[PDB]
Amino acid sequence: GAMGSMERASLIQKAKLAEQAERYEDMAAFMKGAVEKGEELSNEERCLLSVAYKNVVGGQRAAWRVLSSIEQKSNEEGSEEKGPEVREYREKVETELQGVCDTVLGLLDSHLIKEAGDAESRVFYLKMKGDYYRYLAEVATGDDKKRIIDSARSAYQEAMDISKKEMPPTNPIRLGLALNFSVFHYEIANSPEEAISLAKTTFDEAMADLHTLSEDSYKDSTLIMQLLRDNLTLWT
Amino acid sequence: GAMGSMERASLIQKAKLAEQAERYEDMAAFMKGAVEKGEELSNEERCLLSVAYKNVVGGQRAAWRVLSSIEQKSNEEGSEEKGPEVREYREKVETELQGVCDTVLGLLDSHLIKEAGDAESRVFYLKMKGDYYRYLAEVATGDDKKRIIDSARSAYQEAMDISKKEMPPTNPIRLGLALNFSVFHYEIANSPEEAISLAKTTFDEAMADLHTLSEDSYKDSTLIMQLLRDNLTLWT
Amino acid sequence: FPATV
Amino acid sequence: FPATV
Ligand SMILES: *SCCNC(=O)C(C)(C)Oc1ccc(Cl)cc1
Ligand SMILES: *SCCNC(=O)C(C)(C)Oc1ccc(Cl)cc1
Ligand SMILES: CC(C)Oc1ccc(Cl)c2cc(C(=N)N)sc12
Ligand SMILES: CC(C)Oc1ccc(Cl)c2cc(C(=N)N)sc12
Ligand SMILES: [Mg+2]
Ligand SMILES: [Mg+2]
Ligand SMILES: [Mg+2]
Ligand SMILES: [Mg+2]
Ligand SMILES: [Mg+2]
Ligand SMILES: [Mg+2]
Repeated sequence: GAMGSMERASLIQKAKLAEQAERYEDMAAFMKGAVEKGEELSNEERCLLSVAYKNVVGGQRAAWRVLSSIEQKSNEEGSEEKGPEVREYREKVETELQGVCDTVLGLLDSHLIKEAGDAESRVFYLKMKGDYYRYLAEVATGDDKKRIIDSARSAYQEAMDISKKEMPPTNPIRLGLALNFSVFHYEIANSPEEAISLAKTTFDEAMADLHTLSEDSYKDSTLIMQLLRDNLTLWT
Repeated sequence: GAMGSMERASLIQKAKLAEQAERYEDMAAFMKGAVEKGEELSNEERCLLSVAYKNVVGGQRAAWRVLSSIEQKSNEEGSEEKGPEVREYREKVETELQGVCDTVLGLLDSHLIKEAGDAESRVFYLKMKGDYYRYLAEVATGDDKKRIIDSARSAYQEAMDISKKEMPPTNPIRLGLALNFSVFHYEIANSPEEAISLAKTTFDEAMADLHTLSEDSYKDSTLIMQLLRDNLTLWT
Repeated sequence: FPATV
Repeated sequence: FPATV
């Protein structure tokens, strides 16, 4: 581990600086180093880990989609053969993306999830596990595609089960989990009805719990509720 | 060279794909590999090389500025000591930036400039040499700072001398060189009057030559002329 | 693309 | 920051 010689607190501090500088690859490397110290993460540190890798893999996904579109257009009838290069470069980006997903899943398995006992930590990490298997599923085509999809589903389902027992319906982690599992249903599992039902029920149950919240909690929860509504509008 | 086994044409093709995917680090790596084939570059290939490295180093410069600002605020009176981490991380980004600049200057010196005989190639490469020494000058503080600044000045001056003899006043390379040398004067050499004079004279001489141009050339030239005017407005 | 967090 | 190309 190239961060092995850096203090945990210094890694966290530099992750925050890297975020301010929009240096998300550095931020992810610092947070990987922090996780590898072996101590549990705080709520804020979980956010730093998630933001870093979400931005890294999000950029990879966007690039993969551009390249995969070009590759598709080059395979249609009437397109001029341009050689192996588009496929090769799409594969290069894909392999890098898969490497990042493997890294995140590795941190979750060794050993974040097994030490996470509170709902706010355990649901967060299980949601992340679902997310990174979902990103692997977006690019998968081989013998293990169904197993990858099922690994995402299983992680999301365990997170959902805990969140419904242990968190109020407005908790932002519970809401974000439902948002993302709904997207999984729609985009990965070919289950648009489940996606829509989950988004609607999540939204409605959150609405009915807003009255219990402070102004600041209300702002946090309604922000994610609007994302649920946005997706419902896209899908209906 | 990690690109040594890839065909030149494949590297150029992948640089174009990387640009479409906004993967500028990859684009720069592909173009470095193409340059290292040893053949001269075409006009379009020079644009690909420049765009790739301009985007890579531009992101590094933006991050360095964020970090250097934080470092400055942490050294003012009344600021709480937070340890070596801000300086360390600013230095990390700075060293990476310097590495990219060294790489570009290395490609120019080995051997792009010495084989560039036409004004459109030679002025372009000398402008790039000025630009990458200017980026080194932005972060320099040591014994060699004056020599770095003078290396930028010398490259820009040679490019200017050729451009004035060999290119019309509306040529976009001539205009872009003048734009950037003017910025060098203002930001690096502490010569705001020279910066303003150069931008104004460049703009006026281009204006007087627009009548010779086609509609498409007119669009290209007036685009850069507006950048000169924008800088003049900032500075006056 | 749909929203995720 | 000023414009450069
Ligand atoms: S934990 C990252 C900081 N939080 C956020 O960026 C927003 C999107 C505002 O809130 C959430 C992020 C992630 C989850 Cl699981 C829930 C809310
Ligand atoms: S060569 C890169 C493609 N050209 C451009 O992006 C713009 C900025 C439109 O034109 C110029 C770039 C660089 C120079 Cl030196 C001159 C024009
Ligand atoms: C986007 C906000 C409202 O979501 C958060 C909630 C709570 C914490 Cl502690 C935190 C730390 C964060 C970061 N460095 N990006 S974001 C964030
Ligand atoms: C921004 C435009 C107007 O400037 C150019 C002029 C000429 C060529 Cl050949 C070229 C190739 C380019 C690229 N792949 N970015 S840009 C560019
Ligand atoms: Mg430590
Ligand atoms: Mg593959
Ligand atoms: Mg259910
Ligand atoms: Mg070749
Ligand atoms: Mg230094
Ligand atoms: Mg002069």
